[PDB]
Amino acid sequence: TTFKLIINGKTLKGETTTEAVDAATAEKVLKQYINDNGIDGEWTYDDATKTWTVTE
Repeated sequence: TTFKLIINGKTLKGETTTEAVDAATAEKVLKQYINDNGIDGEWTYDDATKTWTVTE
């Protein structure tokens, strides 16, 4: 199973997944990826397939 996150930036968007012990550890690395796009605001987890979110 791989974690997933969708970029909800006003100009930058898309999706991304990572592999780690838990989504908590991955999400920290996914935040670092968001640090480059500059799209950090409010994230949301989903029990569907361990996905995530990040709206600017």
